[PDB]
Amino acid sequence: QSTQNTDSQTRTISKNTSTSRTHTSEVHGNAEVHASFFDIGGSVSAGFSNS
Amino acid sequence: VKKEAAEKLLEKVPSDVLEMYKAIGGKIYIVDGDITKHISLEALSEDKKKIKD
Repeated sequence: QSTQNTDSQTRTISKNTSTSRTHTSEVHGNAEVHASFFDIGGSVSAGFSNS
Repeated sequence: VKKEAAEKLLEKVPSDVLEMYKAIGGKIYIVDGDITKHISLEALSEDKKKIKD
C-alpha cells in the first residue's frame, strides 16, 4: 500500500481584448386621434432609423 | 437602443484540469530474475558403496 500527498500552487495571468461593430435599422409607426369640445384631428407617422 | 456587446462569461476550458488528472505516470516494479547464483551438492552424491564377503 502507498499514500501520496500533493500540494499545488498555480498563478495564471491572463490577457484579453475585444472589438465589436453593430449595425442597427429601425422602422417606426404611429397613428393618433385627438378630440376636443369642437376640434377633432388625426395623424399618421412613420420613422426610418439607421444606426 | 444599446448593444449587449457580449464579452462572454466562460473563462478558459476544463481541458487544462482534464489534462492535469489525465497524467499517467510510471507503474510496476522489478521482479523474477533478480540475481541468481546457487552452488552445493545436495542433488547427487559420490562415495564407494560396493558389497563383499
